[PDB]
Amino acid sequence: GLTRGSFPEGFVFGTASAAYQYEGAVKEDGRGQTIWDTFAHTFGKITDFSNADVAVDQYHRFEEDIQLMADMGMDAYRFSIAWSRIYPNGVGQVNQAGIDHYNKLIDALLAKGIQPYVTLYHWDLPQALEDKYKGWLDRQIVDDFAAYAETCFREFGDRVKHWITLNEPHTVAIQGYDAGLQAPGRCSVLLHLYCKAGNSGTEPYVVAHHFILAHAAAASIYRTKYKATQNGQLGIAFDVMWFEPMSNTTIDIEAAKRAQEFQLGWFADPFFFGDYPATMRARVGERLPRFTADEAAVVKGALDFVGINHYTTYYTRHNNTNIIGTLLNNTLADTGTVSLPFKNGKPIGDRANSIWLYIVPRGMRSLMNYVKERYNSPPVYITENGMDDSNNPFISIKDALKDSKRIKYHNDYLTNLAASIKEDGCDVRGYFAWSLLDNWEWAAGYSSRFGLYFVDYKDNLKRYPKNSVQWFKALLKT
Ligand SMILES: CCCCCCCCS[C@@H]1O[C@H](CO)[C@@H](O)[C@H](O)[C@H]1O
Repeated sequence: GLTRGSFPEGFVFGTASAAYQYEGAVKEDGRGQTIWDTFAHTFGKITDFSNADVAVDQYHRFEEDIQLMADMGMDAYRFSIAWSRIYPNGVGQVNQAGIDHYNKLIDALLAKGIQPYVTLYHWDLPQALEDKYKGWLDRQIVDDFAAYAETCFREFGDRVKHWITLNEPHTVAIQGYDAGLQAPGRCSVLLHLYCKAGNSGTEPYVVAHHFILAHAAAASIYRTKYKATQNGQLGIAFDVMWFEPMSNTTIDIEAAKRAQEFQLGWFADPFFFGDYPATMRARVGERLPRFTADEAAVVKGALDFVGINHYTTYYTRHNNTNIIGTLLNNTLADTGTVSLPFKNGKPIGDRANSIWLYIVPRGMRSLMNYVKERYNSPPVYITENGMDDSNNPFISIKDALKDSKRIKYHNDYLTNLAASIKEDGCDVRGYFAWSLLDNWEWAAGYSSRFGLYFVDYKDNLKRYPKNSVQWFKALLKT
């Protein structure tokens, strides 16, 4: 089947992780509290009552884990820097122990020939910024993020050449501020009674605006002060479901395109064209912030590459409604669409463990072509792709390792990826599996197993290779 030869010369293969999901050591070496420490320690927020205080303890076990990557022949590792290990209070006194830790990790990776692809922000805002000004809701976050980013460029950018400023700003905006299902857990209480505060109709657009400005601010610093000498690149990882029309009719075809504009375009149109999608301006109206001319000029062009986190594809239909006033405004209603993995009662594909994750390999190819055509063939990295098993206490570890479904998932998505590059002309530069190890899946806690390696939570976090480890090792052989 697939080999390295199925992909362009120099194509980069890796696994991906995130600090809060992997590291543990939440109180160690000066680390500041984050909005996810607060959220994980709040009743009702995590489905299995768990937390990531220890997680899979990668803070102490990264060398063991790096050898696991090297065992497969991985080229690269995507990981995040916990902001609160560098500035425990978000701004102010740098925490030297945080710098020293990430230097050891970066050096250990490079010692093994594995390139670091580093995410600056993977959701773990210092609680001090949430406390001071409600974090992403305030324009101050722009300057504060840019300063944190600058410290990372200054400390690590002699060795780190691939930066992802933000991970999934769309997920954060919607899950954090419309549904209130992720930190800081804000929403319109009239829509979801579990929330303490928020406004599903307004806050997501404010947060998204600030994310875009925050990236632009970091990128401006990078280009002006670091890029010439360091010779690296900056991008973002966008969460992107592919959307197929629920019917092959012009109304639903327009609906699927619209749902795409509201998901990827919300962020990517500003970065390529200097403004939000016209459909968002039309439908969200005054609730959607406006860029100034000077802001547009710093935002347009601020990506060196587009990271795509892609798992699944849904059907999308047009939706007509007649909302009962401002009170019930929400992002989904604003799109004028509804998207579901079901058509005429039939699911779009087999499903992984996650209730949202449908297995639809063709959507990888369809998305790569959409990005090519809409954005004039920018460089793309698949910054996340993978699937999860359940955490099943009724089966042996040995049986837990037989992840044949995961193998078929990667095989089929990568086959479609290879085709988009070779047949379709898409400029895809690399691919990162979610994830290296089983880990703490946010509000799903330890109920979801995404790892190439199985982690025994009952035996001091012992790592065992699932069948997919051998499969990747064989794929990556030279
Ligand atoms: C891509 C569109 C799918 C929509 C919503 C689900 C978003 C996935 S969150 C994303 O993927 C991993 C696996 O879920 C997380 O654990 C990572 O930390 C995070 O980066």
